[PDB]
Amino acid sequence: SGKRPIVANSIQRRGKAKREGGVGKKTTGISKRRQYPNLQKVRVRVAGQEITFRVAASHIPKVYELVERAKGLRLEGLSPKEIKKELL
Amino acid sequence: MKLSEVRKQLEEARKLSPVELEKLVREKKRELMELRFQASIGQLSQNHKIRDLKRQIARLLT
Amino acid sequence: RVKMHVKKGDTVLVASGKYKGRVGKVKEVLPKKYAVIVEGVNIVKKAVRVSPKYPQGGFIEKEAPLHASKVRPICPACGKPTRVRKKFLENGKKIRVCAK
Amino acid sequence: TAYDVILAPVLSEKAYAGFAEGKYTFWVHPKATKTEIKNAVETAFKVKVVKVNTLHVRGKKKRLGRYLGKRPDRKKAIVQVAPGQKIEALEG
RNA sequence: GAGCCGGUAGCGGGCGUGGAUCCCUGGAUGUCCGAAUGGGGGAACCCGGCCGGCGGGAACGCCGGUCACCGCGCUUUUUGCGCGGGGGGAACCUGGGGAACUGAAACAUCUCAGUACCCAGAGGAGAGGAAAGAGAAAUCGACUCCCUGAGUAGCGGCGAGCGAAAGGGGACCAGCCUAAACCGUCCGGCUUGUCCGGGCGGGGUCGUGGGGCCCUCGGACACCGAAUCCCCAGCCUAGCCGAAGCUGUUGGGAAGCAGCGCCAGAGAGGGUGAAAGCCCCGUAGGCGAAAGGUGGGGGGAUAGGUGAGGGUACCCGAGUACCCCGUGGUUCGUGGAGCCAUGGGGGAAUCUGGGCGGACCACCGCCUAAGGCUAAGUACUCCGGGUGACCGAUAGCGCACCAGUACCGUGAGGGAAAGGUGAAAAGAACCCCGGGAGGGGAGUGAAAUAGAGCCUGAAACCGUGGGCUUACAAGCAGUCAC
RNA sequence: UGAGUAACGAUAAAGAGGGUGAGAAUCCCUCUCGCCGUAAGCCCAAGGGUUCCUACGCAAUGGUCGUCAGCGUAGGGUUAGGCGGGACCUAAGGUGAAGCCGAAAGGCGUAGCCGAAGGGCAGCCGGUUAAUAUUCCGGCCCUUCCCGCAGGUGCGAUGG
Ligand SMILES: [Mg+2]
Ligand SMILES: [Mg+2]
Ligand SMILES: [Mg+2]
Ligand SMILES: [Mg+2]
Ligand SMILES: [Mg+2]
Ligand SMILES: [Mg+2]
Ligand SMILES: [Mg+2]
Ligand SMILES: [Mg+2]
Ligand SMILES: [Mg+2]
Ligand SMILES: [Mg+2]
Ligand SMILES: [Mg+2]
Ligand SMILES: [Mg+2]
Ligand SMILES: [Mg+2]
Ligand SMILES: [Mg+2]
Ligand SMILES: [Mg+2]
Ligand SMILES: [Mg+2]
Ligand SMILES: [Mg+2]
Ligand SMILES: [Mg+2]
Ligand SMILES: [Mg+2]
Ligand SMILES: [Mg+2]
Ligand SMILES: [Mg+2]
Ligand SMILES: [Mg+2]
Ligand SMILES: [Mg+2]
Ligand SMILES: [Mg+2]
Ligand SMILES: [Mg+2]
Ligand SMILES: [Mg+2]
Ligand SMILES: [Mg+2]
Ligand SMILES: [Mg+2]
Ligand SMILES: [Mg+2]
Ligand SMILES: [Mg+2]
Ligand SMILES: [Mg+2]
Ligand SMILES: [Mg+2]
Ligand SMILES: [Mg+2]
Ligand SMILES: [Mg+2]
Ligand SMILES: [Mg+2]
Ligand SMILES: [Mg+2]
Ligand SMILES: [Mg+2]
Ligand SMILES: [Mg+2]
Ligand SMILES: [Mg+2]
Ligand SMILES: [Mg+2]
Ligand SMILES: [Mg+2]
Ligand SMILES: [Mg+2]
Ligand SMILES: [Mg+2]
Ligand SMILES: [Mg+2]
Ligand SMILES: [Mg+2]
Ligand SMILES: [Mg+2]
Ligand SMILES: [Mg+2]
Ligand SMILES: [Mg+2]
Ligand SMILES: [Mg+2]
Ligand SMILES: [Mg+2]
Ligand SMILES: [Mg+2]
Ligand SMILES: [Mg+2]
Ligand SMILES: [Mg+2]
Ligand SMILES: [Mg+2]
Ligand SMILES: [Mg+2]
Ligand SMILES: [Mg+2]
Ligand SMILES: [Mg+2]
Ligand SMILES: [Mg+2]
Ligand SMILES: [Mg+2]
Ligand SMILES: [Mg+2]
Ligand SMILES: [Mg+2]
Ligand SMILES: [Mg+2]
Ligand SMILES: [Mg+2]
Ligand SMILES: [Mg+2]
Ligand SMILES: [Mg+2]
Ligand SMILES: [Mg+2]
Ligand SMILES: [Mg+2]
Ligand SMILES: [Mg+2]
Ligand SMILES: [Mg+2]
Ligand SMILES: [Mg+2]
Ligand SMILES: [Mg+2]
Ligand SMILES: [Mg+2]
Ligand SMILES: [Mg+2]
Ligand SMILES: [Mg+2]
Ligand SMILES: [Mg+2]
Ligand SMILES: [Mg+2]
Ligand SMILES: [Mg+2]
Ligand SMILES: [Mg+2]
Ligand SMILES: [Mg+2]
Ligand SMILES: [Mg+2]
Ligand SMILES: [Mg+2]
Ligand SMILES: [Mg+2]
Ligand SMILES: [Mg+2]
Ligand SMILES: [Mg+2]
Ligand SMILES: [Mg+2]
Ligand SMILES: [Mg+2]
Ligand SMILES: [Mg+2]
Ligand SMILES: [Mg+2]
Ligand SMILES: [Mg+2]
Ligand SMILES: [Mg+2]
Ligand SMILES: [Mg+2]
Ligand SMILES: [Mg+2]
Ligand SMILES: [Mg+2]
Ligand SMILES: [Mg+2]
Ligand SMILES: [Mg+2]
Ligand SMILES: [Mg+2]
Ligand SMILES: [Mg+2]
Ligand SMILES: [Mg+2]
Ligand SMILES: [Mg+2]
Ligand SMILES: [Mg+2]
Ligand SMILES: [Mg+2]
Ligand SMILES: [Mg+2]
Ligand SMILES: [Mg+2]
Ligand SMILES: [Mg+2]
Ligand SMILES: [Mg+2]
Ligand SMILES: [Mg+2]
Ligand SMILES: [Mg+2]
Ligand SMILES: [Mg+2]
Ligand SMILES: [Mg+2]
Ligand SMILES: [Mg+2]
Ligand SMILES: [Mg+2]
Ligand SMILES: [Mg+2]
Ligand SMILES: [Mg+2]
Ligand SMILES: [Mg+2]
Ligand SMILES: [Mg+2]
Ligand SMILES: [Mg+2]
Ligand SMILES: [Mg+2]
Ligand SMILES: [Mg+2]
Ligand SMILES: [Mg+2]
Ligand SMILES: [Mg+2]
Ligand SMILES: [Mg+2]
Ligand SMILES: [Mg+2]
Ligand SMILES: [Mg+2]
Ligand SMILES: [Mg+2]
Ligand SMILES: [Mg+2]
Ligand SMILES: [Mg+2]
Ligand SMILES: [Mg+2]
Ligand SMILES: [Mg+2]
Ligand SMILES: [Mg+2]
Ligand SMILES: [Mg+2]
Ligand SMILES: [Mg+2]
Ligand SMILES: [Mg+2]
Ligand SMILES: [Mg+2]
Ligand SMILES: [Mg+2]
Ligand SMILES: [Mg+2]
Ligand SMILES: [Mg+2]
Ligand SMILES: [Mg+2]
Ligand SMILES: [Mg+2]
Ligand SMILES: [Mg+2]
Ligand SMILES: [Mg+2]
Ligand SMILES: [Mg+2]
Ligand SMILES: [Mg+2]
Ligand SMILES: [Mg+2]
Ligand SMILES: [Mg+2]
Ligand SMILES: [Mg+2]
Ligand SMILES: [Mg+2]
Ligand SMILES: [Mg+2]
Ligand SMILES: [Mg+2]
Ligand SMILES: [Mg+2]
Ligand SMILES: [Mg+2]
Ligand SMILES: [Mg+2]
Ligand SMILES: [Mg+2]
Ligand SMILES: [Mg+2]
Ligand SMILES: [Mg+2]
Ligand SMILES: [Mg+2]
Ligand SMILES: [Mg+2]
Ligand SMILES: [Mg+2]
Ligand SMILES: [Mg+2]
Ligand SMILES: [Mg+2]
Ligand SMILES: [Mg+2]
Ligand SMILES: [Mg+2]
Ligand SMILES: [Mg+2]
Ligand SMILES: [Mg+2]
Ligand SMILES: [Mg+2]
Ligand SMILES: [Mg+2]
Ligand SMILES: [Mg+2]
Ligand SMILES: [Mg+2]
Ligand SMILES: [Mg+2]
Ligand SMILES: [Mg+2]
Ligand SMILES: [Mg+2]
Ligand SMILES: [Mg+2]
Ligand SMILES: [Mg+2]
Ligand SMILES: [Mg+2]
Ligand SMILES: [Mg+2]
Ligand SMILES: [Mg+2]
Ligand SMILES: [Mg+2]
Ligand SMILES: [Mg+2]
Ligand SMILES: [Mg+2]
Ligand SMILES: [Mg+2]
Ligand SMILES: [Mg+2]
Ligand SMILES: [Mg+2]
Ligand SMILES: [Mg+2]
Ligand SMILES: [Mg+2]
Ligand SMILES: [Mg+2]
Ligand SMILES: [Mg+2]
Ligand SMILES: [Mg+2]
Ligand SMILES: [Mg+2]
Ligand SMILES: [Mg+2]
Ligand SMILES: [Mg+2]
Ligand SMILES: [Mg+2]
Ligand SMILES: [Mg+2]
Ligand SMILES: [Mg+2]
Ligand SMILES: [Mg+2]
Ligand SMILES: [Mg+2]
Ligand SMILES: [Mg+2]
Ligand SMILES: [Mg+2]
Ligand SMILES: [Mg+2]
Ligand SMILES: [Mg+2]
Ligand SMILES: [Mg+2]
Ligand SMILES: [Mg+2]
Ligand SMILES: [Mg+2]
Ligand SMILES: [Mg+2]
Ligand SMILES: [Mg+2]
Ligand SMILES: [Mg+2]
Ligand SMILES: [Mg+2]
Ligand SMILES: [Mg+2]
Ligand SMILES: [Mg+2]
Ligand SMILES: [Mg+2]
Ligand SMILES: [Mg+2]
Ligand SMILES: [Mg+2]
Ligand SMILES: [Mg+2]
Ligand SMILES: [Mg+2]
Ligand SMILES: [Mg+2]
Ligand SMILES: [Mg+2]
Ligand SMILES: [Mg+2]
Ligand SMILES: [Mg+2]
Ligand SMILES: [Mg+2]
Ligand SMILES: [Mg+2]
Ligand SMILES: [Mg+2]
Ligand SMILES: [Mg+2]
Ligand SMILES: [Mg+2]
Ligand SMILES: [Mg+2]
Ligand SMILES: [Mg+2]
Ligand SMILES: [Mg+2]
Repeated sequence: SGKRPIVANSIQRRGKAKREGGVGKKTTGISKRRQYPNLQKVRVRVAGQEITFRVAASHIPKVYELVERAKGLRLEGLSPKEIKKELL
Repeated sequence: MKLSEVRKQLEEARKLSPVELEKLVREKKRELMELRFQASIGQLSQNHKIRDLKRQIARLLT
Repeated sequence: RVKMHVKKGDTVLVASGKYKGRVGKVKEVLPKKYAVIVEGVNIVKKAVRVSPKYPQGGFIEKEAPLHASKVRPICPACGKPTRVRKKFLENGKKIRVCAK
Repeated sequence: TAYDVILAPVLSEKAYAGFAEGKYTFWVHPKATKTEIKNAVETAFKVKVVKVNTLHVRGKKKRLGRYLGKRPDRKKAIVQVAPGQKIEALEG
């Protein structure tokens, strides 16, 4: 999946194997294949409660940057999932 | 023609109307229950009465 | 709608076949079939009786529905096509020159 | 909507024979309850009902010429009137 | 404006100029199932909460109301309340996925083809859209669609194949709102601050670069103007008016033939016993809406918008540009491979910035990315209308007809056959043989070999009658002679 | 065309008298004969959906005939607190709050809910109709629920 601040699906783009010179020629073999987004979990606190993020490796920082913006935010209310959501 | 007269007497049945109409239908549904019975035994009914009545009930229901 | 046509119940001339020139009043008009009965066409229904109730029911020669296009209305003359002049309120058919 | 439960008296040798006992019987709404039958037949012929039997009548399937069809179903019900009393209306 | 209680006659019984049936508009009522939504479930059934009612009615039953889930927002968590989603639609549309036969005269790259099909979503369209454009003109100026450019330029086991764009001709025509600097305010937090952050308001939107703040101009009533709002015209959802012929004759029946005559902004076409401008329905021309729908086309209002100079360098969309690895798109199959896109890695700048003009470098040009919206011109035909050197019942849609039926299949699904009396029912009283069927006579009709799956009624096939011929004959059945 | 040909679906089997009727080997009755009898008899479940009963009727359906019928037209016929199912329980399975997974569609899943020919639950004998019967009736017998009373006691649950 893709899920979080990430915003990245999983693109199906082929991988074609070839045999060759480049200084004599270059020929082929080709098939569809699915490229996945490097993707990790990120646990963080945010007031009370924990809260995980199924984010891509790229935007791991964005998530911390989000908790920083959350300090300026008024939250609580037994909001486990609810925080994440209201957490933009 | 029958309509005209019958219908006026219904906003005319506005003296205790809502209640009155209700009471009225009740008797009307019954007058017709008499018919459906009499028609059932056959020799004791001459049509229209039943539909004219059914239709009265209806508009009256309004 | 629009099924309506020439005259209603009244005096009419037959420009048909076996009764051309004949005259009579129309005693019925069947729009569902676009025809009218006058006093002209008459056929013999040897038939015993139409419906089982009643023993005898007649050899009646009664009038056969006449096609509505073989009959023309008529007044102080020989029957004219129908115009329509509306009064100062309603509307009524004036013939080719007179009322009614 | 109360004379709408009882539809019509059922006319049969079998139904007439029930008149001997306090057993009157007539066609009723198919979605009718033995209980609502009671409170209806009661307030329509002014008589205590003691017992109600009901049953459905699968409608016979007729056919006119090449056109094949079906009659409508009905729920027949037989009321038992308190000892003594009677429905003159049916007594014809 | 005279009839009417559908197709549908009959038994039975009613209604209409106190204007019915019928047609147009709006409203009412609308069982149960179905997104199906109180809960259940083997759709069309079963069981229940809360509130009010019905019965003697607390047990039972019924009636009215109400109670799914999900998103967004007020609700302080709360529990609430409020607007929205759900499902369907022939084709058309966009997005996420995505074949093989076949072609290459085998086959793997390649082709078929980003087609078929599956999925999600949009809507009367959808997508796209105001330039980090194109590309060689110190030129053009959003997007879309058509013509052309062009079978060009290219791509290609340089095979089979595939196949652009700019430019020109047309249709249509429209541009806009935000992010950020800075200013104000509401709330939170905390290392109380000349702060951090979140929300709300002002401000601002560009490539002759624009914007912010500061100073000078005068800063202005004016000037522009909606794609939002109001009204109106028009239009659609019933209708109405509408010219002019009569006689004779053949005939079952004239609309034919003959006589004389008439209208025409109408001699389109349909019907009437056959062949009709003038009999009927129409057609030409013209008339029409209380109610619903539509409606800048016309008219009006609001939102919104519009200037010059000087100075400061604050701002001008980030895991982005940018380079590398893996790919997709494009005419581009790794090719000298740029451009647009992006899964992995590294990772900036804010105009002395940054992208591009086919590797790269220089020069000279073009253009301002990483937020968003936008009518028309375009596509389609479930639906209504019009028209045909389109069909005429083995054709034409599978269905002219009670067909997605009968029937076949567990099911997905397959899928027929079947139209015509006659001008009129005048559909054959009554008698005759017969249990009936079905005949014979009578009668209707122009016609009954039009008598009822009845117009015409072909062929194979079965039959009665008649003519010629055949039982000592050898055969593609004919042919020639007598 | 084959062709009035093969066949007319178990070798348990027939005969006669009477009646009905337009018509009878074929329908009705009677007598005789034969076949089945752990079934070829009776009762229940599934499936089937009016084929049940009665009146009228024979064109077609019936491998012949047909007055007959499972066939046509029409009328009637199926009665429950205790039988069976449901307003009870849970099984495999299914579904599915929470939770997890997946390009979309979707996949998995605790509780819970659904799910029975299992667990649980109150009726027996006889009569009656052309046609129903633990269903109507008769006799005898029983269950749950609401209200009131009398007596009794810490009563009280999806928890143990
Ligand atoms: Mg995930
Ligand atoms: Mg990524
Ligand atoms: Mg996704
Ligand atoms: Mg690879
Ligand atoms: Mg090389
Ligand atoms: Mg190659
Ligand atoms: Mg391939
Ligand atoms: Mg492949
Ligand atoms: Mg981690
Ligand atoms: Mg979480
Ligand atoms: Mg990284
Ligand atoms: Mg913040
Ligand atoms: Mg909460
Ligand atoms: Mg909570
Ligand atoms: Mg949420
Ligand atoms: Mg909030
Ligand atoms: Mg009163
Ligand atoms: Mg009264
Ligand atoms: Mg009312
Ligand atoms: Mg008249
Ligand atoms: Mg007579
Ligand atoms: Mg005269
Ligand atoms: Mg009887
Ligand atoms: Mg009885
Ligand atoms: Mg009592
Ligand atoms: Mg009782
Ligand atoms: Mg029952
Ligand atoms: Mg039947
Ligand atoms: Mg009429
Ligand atoms: Mg009628
Ligand atoms: Mg009718
Ligand atoms: Mg009728
Ligand atoms: Mg009639
Ligand atoms: Mg009638
Ligand atoms: Mg009558
Ligand atoms: Mg009419
Ligand atoms: Mg009508
Ligand atoms: Mg309506
Ligand atoms: Mg109602
Ligand atoms: Mg429902
Ligand atoms: Mg609801
Ligand atoms: Mg459900
Ligand atoms: Mg209550
Ligand atoms: Mg009550
Ligand atoms: Mg309701
Ligand atoms: Mg309720
Ligand atoms: Mg949920
Ligand atoms: Mg919700
Ligand atoms: Mg809201
Ligand atoms: Mg909320
Ligand atoms: Mg509020
Ligand atoms: Mg608030
Ligand atoms: Mg809330
Ligand atoms: Mg409160
Ligand atoms: Mg709350
Ligand atoms: Mg609520
Ligand atoms: Mg709620
Ligand atoms: Mg709201
Ligand atoms: Mg919608
Ligand atoms: Mg939709
Ligand atoms: Mg695609
Ligand atoms: Mg895709
Ligand atoms: Mg192959
Ligand atoms: Mg091969
Ligand atoms: Mg391709
Ligand atoms: Mg596609
Ligand atoms: Mg979705
Ligand atoms: Mg949809
Ligand atoms: Mg559009
Ligand atoms: Mg868009
Ligand atoms: Mg812009
Ligand atoms: Mg291609
Ligand atoms: Mg091609
Ligand atoms: Mg082109
Ligand atoms: Mg061009
Ligand atoms: Mg152009
Ligand atoms: Mg045009
Ligand atoms: Mg322009
Ligand atoms: Mg602030
Ligand atoms: Mg916010
Ligand atoms: Mg702001
Ligand atoms: Mg703002
Ligand atoms: Mg502004
Ligand atoms: Mg300004
Ligand atoms: Mg710009
Ligand atoms: Mg500047
Ligand atoms: Mg200022
Ligand atoms: Mg001043
Ligand atoms: Mg100024
Ligand atoms: Mg605007
Ligand atoms: Mg019009
Ligand atoms: Mg209209
Ligand atoms: Mg008029
Ligand atoms: Mg005329
Ligand atoms: Mg003439
Ligand atoms: Mg003469
Ligand atoms: Mg002559
Ligand atoms: Mg003559
Ligand atoms: Mg003449
Ligand atoms: Mg001639
Ligand atoms: Mg003249
Ligand atoms: Mg036409
Ligand atoms: Mg001619
Ligand atoms: Mg003509
Ligand atoms: Mg006109
Ligand atoms: Mg007007
Ligand atoms: Mg008006
Ligand atoms: Mg317009
Ligand atoms: Mg202003
Ligand atoms: Mg200004
Ligand atoms: Mg300046
Ligand atoms: Mg700067
Ligand atoms: Mg961002
Ligand atoms: Mg960043
Ligand atoms: Mg920045
Ligand atoms: Mg960073
Ligand atoms: Mg990256
Ligand atoms: Mg850059
Ligand atoms: Mg680059
Ligand atoms: Mg890599
Ligand atoms: Mg590599
Ligand atoms: Mg790359
Ligand atoms: Mg692709
Ligand atoms: Mg490529
Ligand atoms: Mg190509
Ligand atoms: Mg390629
Ligand atoms: Mg490439
Ligand atoms: Mg790139
Ligand atoms: Mg990347
Ligand atoms: Mg770039
Ligand atoms: Mg360029
Ligand atoms: Mg270059
Ligand atoms: Mg450029
Ligand atoms: Mg730009
Ligand atoms: Mg930018
Ligand atoms: Mg922009
Ligand atoms: Mg933009
Ligand atoms: Mg954009
Ligand atoms: Mg758009
Ligand atoms: Mg077009
Ligand atoms: Mg059409
Ligand atoms: Mg048409
Ligand atoms: Mg046409
Ligand atoms: Mg034609
Ligand atoms: Mg045919
Ligand atoms: Mg056909
Ligand atoms: Mg034919
Ligand atoms: Mg045929
Ligand atoms: Mg069709
Ligand atoms: Mg059709
Ligand atoms: Mg049918
Ligand atoms: Mg049909
Ligand atoms: Mg059909
Ligand atoms: Mg059919
Ligand atoms: Mg059928
Ligand atoms: Mg079958
Ligand atoms: Mg089947
Ligand atoms: Mg066939
Ligand atoms: Mg047919
Ligand atoms: Mg007749
Ligand atoms: Mg005869
Ligand atoms: Mg006689
Ligand atoms: Mg006889
Ligand atoms: Mg006789
Ligand atoms: Mg006959
Ligand atoms: Mg006969
Ligand atoms: Mg004869
Ligand atoms: Mg004759
Ligand atoms: Mg003749
Ligand atoms: Mg003939
Ligand atoms: Mg025949
Ligand atoms: Mg003919
Ligand atoms: Mg012969
Ligand atoms: Mg001979
Ligand atoms: Mg001869
Ligand atoms: Mg001879
Ligand atoms: Mg010989
Ligand atoms: Mg010879
Ligand atoms: Mg033969
Ligand atoms: Mg023989
Ligand atoms: Mg024989
Ligand atoms: Mg033989
Ligand atoms: Mg033999
Ligand atoms: Mg034999
Ligand atoms: Mg055999
Ligand atoms: Mg055998
Ligand atoms: Mg005998
Ligand atoms: Mg007989
Ligand atoms: Mg005899
Ligand atoms: Mg005998
Ligand atoms: Mg015998
Ligand atoms: Mg018999
Ligand atoms: Mg034995
Ligand atoms: Mg044995
Ligand atoms: Mg069972
Ligand atoms: Mg049957
Ligand atoms: Mg009897
Ligand atoms: Mg009897
Ligand atoms: Mg009999
Ligand atoms: Mg027979
Ligand atoms: Mg037979
Ligand atoms: Mg007999
Ligand atoms: Mg029978
Ligand atoms: Mg028991
Ligand atoms: Mg039970
Ligand atoms: Mg249960
Ligand atoms: Mg259960
Ligand atoms: Mg359970
Ligand atoms: Mg379980
Ligand atoms: Mg799911
Ligand atoms: Mg999902
Ligand atoms: Mg599951
Ligand atoms: Mg289930
Ligand atoms: Mg259960
Ligand atoms: Mg059980
Ligand atoms: Mg059990
Ligand atoms: Mg017992
Ligand atoms: Mg008992
Ligand atoms: Mg016992
Ligand atoms: Mg029995
Ligand atoms: Mg008993
Ligand atoms: Mg205790
Ligand atoms: Mg205690
Ligand atoms: Mg206790």
